[PDB]
Amino acid sequence: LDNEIRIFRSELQRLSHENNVMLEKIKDNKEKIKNNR
Amino acid sequence: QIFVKTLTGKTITLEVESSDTIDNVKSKIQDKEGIPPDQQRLIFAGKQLEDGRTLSDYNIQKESTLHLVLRLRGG
Amino acid sequence: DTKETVYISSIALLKMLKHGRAGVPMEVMGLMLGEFVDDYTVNVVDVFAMPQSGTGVSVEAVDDVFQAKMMDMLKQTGRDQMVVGWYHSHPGFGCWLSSVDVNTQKSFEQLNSRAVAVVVDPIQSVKGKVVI
Repeated sequence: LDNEIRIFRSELQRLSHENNVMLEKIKDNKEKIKNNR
Repeated sequence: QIFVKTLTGKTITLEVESSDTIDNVKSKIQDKEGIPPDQQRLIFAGKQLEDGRTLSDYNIQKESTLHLVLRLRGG
Repeated sequence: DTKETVYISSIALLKMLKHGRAGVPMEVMGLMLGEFVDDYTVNVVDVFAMPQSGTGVSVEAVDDVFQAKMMDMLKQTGRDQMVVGWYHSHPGFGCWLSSVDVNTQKSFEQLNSRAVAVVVDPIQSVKGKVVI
């Protein structure tokens, strides 16, 4: 199962990119409301 | 030294080094352009220069480029 | 220091009204692009909008980068030129300036000694007598 970690690490590298992205667009709106509050 | 641009597109260049205190830096534009730093907003590549993390943790090399911004308020 | 025409491009104006009116009752503020000349024709090209917290009587620019991230995003097309001034809006109250306006305007002039403010009043701005 050597090819496992050579592969199933790749997806892990992806979802971190998927997480930090979605983590910010909410931060964007999270500040807007305070500007209009 | 260092370069500084504007929203007008004008350029100003300062004589400084890696030891620079934002409370001291903000006084430099006031030395030349006559701006209270309350009306200031410096940028490095989308990262607003927070006054706390002094430039030693910002990789302000020689001949680096910045962008100055004025505050806007009306009523 | 007189006789200073201020030409405006018609593509500039109607953008000044639309975003200058859609935010009504709360006021609104953006920027101008253009270019100084020797003394007289301080023209104007095109405008845009900084994000902002608008009230009926007061407003500031929240973000300090969307005006900087966009010029650098514009020159890929270069459809415009550098900055020359900034506008704002008094929705029903007349066309003038206030002690806040000067404090910010007083920065631009010492920054650049011909920059300009602009005032507009869309409510009483009927299909005839504009008041800009």
